[PDB]
Amino acid sequence: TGTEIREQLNLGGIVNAQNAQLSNCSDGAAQLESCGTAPDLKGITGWLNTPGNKPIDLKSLRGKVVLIDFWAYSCINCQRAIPHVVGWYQAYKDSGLAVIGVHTPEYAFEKVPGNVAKGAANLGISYPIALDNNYATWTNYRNRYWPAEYLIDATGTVRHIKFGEGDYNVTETLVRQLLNDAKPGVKLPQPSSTTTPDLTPRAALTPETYFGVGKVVNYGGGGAYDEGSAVFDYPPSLAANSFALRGRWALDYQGATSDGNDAAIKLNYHAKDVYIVVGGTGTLTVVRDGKPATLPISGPPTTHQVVAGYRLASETLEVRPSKGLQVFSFTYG
Amino acid sequence: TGTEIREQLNLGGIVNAQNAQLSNCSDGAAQLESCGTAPDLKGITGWLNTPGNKPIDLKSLRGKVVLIDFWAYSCINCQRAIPHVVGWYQAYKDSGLAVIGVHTPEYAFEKVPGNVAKGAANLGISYPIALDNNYATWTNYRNRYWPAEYLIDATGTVRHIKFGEGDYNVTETLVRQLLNDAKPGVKLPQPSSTTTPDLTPRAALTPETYFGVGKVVNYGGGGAYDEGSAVFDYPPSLAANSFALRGRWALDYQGATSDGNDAAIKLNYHAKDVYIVVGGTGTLTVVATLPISGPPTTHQVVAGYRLASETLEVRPSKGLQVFSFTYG
Repeated sequence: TGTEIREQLNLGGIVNAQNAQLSNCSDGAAQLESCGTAPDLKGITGWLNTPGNKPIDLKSLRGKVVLIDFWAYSCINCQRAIPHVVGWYQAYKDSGLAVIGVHTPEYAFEKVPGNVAKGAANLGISYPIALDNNYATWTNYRNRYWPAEYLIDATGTVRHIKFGEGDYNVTETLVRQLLNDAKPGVKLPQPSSTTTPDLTPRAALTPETYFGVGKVVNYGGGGAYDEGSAVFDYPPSLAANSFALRGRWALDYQGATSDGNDAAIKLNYHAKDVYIVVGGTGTLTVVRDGKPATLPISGPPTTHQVVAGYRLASETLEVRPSKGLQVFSFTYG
Repeated sequence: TGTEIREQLNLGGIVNAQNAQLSNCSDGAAQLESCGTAPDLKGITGWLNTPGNKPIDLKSLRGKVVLIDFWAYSCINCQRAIPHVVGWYQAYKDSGLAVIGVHTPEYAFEKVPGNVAKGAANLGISYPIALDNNYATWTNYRNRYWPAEYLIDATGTVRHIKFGEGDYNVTETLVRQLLNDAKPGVKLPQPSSTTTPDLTPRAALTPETYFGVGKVVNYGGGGAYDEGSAVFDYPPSLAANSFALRGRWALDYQGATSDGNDAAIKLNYHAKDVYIVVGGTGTLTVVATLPISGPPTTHQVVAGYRLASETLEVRPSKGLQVFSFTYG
């Protein structure tokens, strides 16, 4: 619980000497604001896309505009947003913009450097990536969500903080301004938003559907939802925007593992697109509106799309994962 | 942590069969949305401003447009919001608007119907008040913030959900539409916003400053801040948007009770106005004297010319229980 002025930053964690002024910025403001020296990138466990994979200290980037992009490679929101950041990096890197993709993992499998690499590569990320496997940077920045952005001017001052997915032109407008502030008279190409479509969904999709025992919020099958292995069935009626389980499942704090050959997930969802975050090796059989699809699942746990709909609508879904597949979440678009 | 699309609802609690569709609305949309039958007002512990303080059942308000307004009387955001709500109610109660002020206490003292009644009166609230002392309605509605608003149409369907303070015209515009859908051709006065100013601060004030042990986030004093009594002193340097203690204090989950005669609080804030939420009887001295008595509530300790980074100190007499600093 809390109180809130609309458009206010709802900052995570606690204030320290480094990040005490962040709250002087509001959330995704259209004009530059001033909210303190950027906090250190603390406790980064590893770096990609830098020479020798050596760290970057923010102070080495004074004189440059710095964009801090919090992301996780299996987050569908981040996947939708990152082509914009890529866009910006490619348009402005030679004009004074530096970008650091702070990868703070949502799931334990996102801690694996190799998996982050493959993710960044799928997304065409060539800017420095800081692996924040211990949330040290996330905490120090008082972040609360994926995606999130902190825009730092040539002075090392945070001027713009944006939580959540969307409003790219607002941020890019400010990026262009700060690049001029750093180098007055700088000539910039047309905005990257010219050739990068905004594919942000209407913000009324089914909320992120966690299967983890400590994050689940829309398990609608009744009975307990505790960690360990048990047998489940679908309830007489499943609520909207909710899931139920059938067959035997092993639950834990990462997600729900298929522990039998009859295992199934029923999902009522409100979205255009639906993704499952699943790991392991095996087969996903998905049934929607009497139409079945079969997806081979293997390698790095990530998002696999299971519905490519025509519009935002309420629908029902069934997914049948072969034994040993581990389901982390449903996410939406 | 969690993932977010901008302007999505950040609903609290969990999904039950009564509120499952709430996430089908976004946060404060300018167009009418459709996100399910309004959930029951459940576990309401008492009622004010109804006949005989009897309960109101939402199903008996079908045919009317119904604004559910979550508030707490010591919440300064809510105090700024309520005159807009009061304004809507005065303007539209005879055109089909019902207004239910669900009072969910932010603190233990806000559980006292007396204290609530007193707060409502200072805010000129004449509409029904549902006392949500066990957070059952807050929960059933999956709310997360004071203030919050859920707008229900005459068929019982939530059509608008708005978290946080501001954008009054957006909501009122939808209220007017829903009144027309409930009673086509209905004639309405000019928007209440015409004569009720929007005094919403820039959304970059110092974050609400809790003193309760469980909710503190900006104690910049260093050292322990746990339950019990102890002696304190101002740290060598105080971080911005933070507070520091001095003298003796008893620290519970509700707040920081002033013990010794020499107790003081230093605060670096970023705001135009600063208010303290303090209980107990005695004297509050700010660096000016302000006598503190009766229902624990907000007291204004700073009324500034403009939004400023500044510092203040308050010296509360023994006994005074400080719950928070809030801002404007």
